[PDB]
Order: sequence, then C-alpha cells, then structure tokens
Amino acid sequence: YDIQAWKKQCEELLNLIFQCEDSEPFRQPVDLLEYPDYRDIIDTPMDFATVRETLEAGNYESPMELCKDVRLIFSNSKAYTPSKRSRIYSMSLRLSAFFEEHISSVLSDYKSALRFHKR
Ligand SMILES: O=C(CC1CCCCC1)Nn1cnnc1
Repeated sequence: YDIQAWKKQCEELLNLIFQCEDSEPFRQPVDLLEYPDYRDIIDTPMDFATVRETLEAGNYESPMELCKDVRLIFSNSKAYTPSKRSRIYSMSLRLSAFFEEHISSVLSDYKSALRFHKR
C-alpha cells in the first residue's frame, strides 16, 4: 500500500523501454525536419524522453497520467503511419504490448494503495 512506489517502478520500466531496440523511433521528439507535415497530423507530440523528464521533474501526480502520455506516443505513431510497410508502426505495436504488460501491476498497486489510504 505504498502510494509513492509507482514512481520508481515507472523509472525502471522506462529504463527497460530505452534498452529495447523497438523504442528507437520514440526516444526523442519526432524530427520535424525529417517529417515536415508532422504537426499538420499530430496535435500533441510525445516521446519517451519527454515522459522521463516529466516524471523526474515531479510533474506526474499518478502513474495514470504517465500512462496517458505513453499511450499518446503509440496513438501518434498509429495516426502518422501511411501503411503496414512501416517499421516504425510495427515497432510501436510491440513496444505498446511490452508497456501494457508491465504497467498493469503498477496501476493496480497504485489504485489499491490509494483505496487503502482513503478507507
Ligand atoms: O490507418 C491507420 C492505422 C493503420 C495504418 C497501417 C497499418 C495498420 C494500422 N492510421 N492512419 C493513418 N492515416 N490516417 C489514419
């Protein structure tokens, strides 16, 4: 029932994501010089360095907020992909599966801890 435990759990999950080769297209903001129309399609760019920096600045109050930003990385990749002939989108799907598999217990433990706190 540790209400703060999610933060270090998210830091470790981000470390595993950065070592994963599938995170390569998502480690830094999408390069607007490489994709000049990117902002005509994507309203809110998001990437794993931004998520890590937001976490380390103490600007996430809960792991649900961090989740929303990580899922936005995958949603943006899905919206910007032209077709199946895209290594980036395929990497996004495997990385999303890995993320969801690992974040499930972080979310559950946090929500359980907060329910215990408010008992
Ligand atoms: O169509 C899609 C998703 C689709 C893309 C090809 C692989 C399977 C998933 N996204 N999208 C791009 N432009 N408008 C929407």
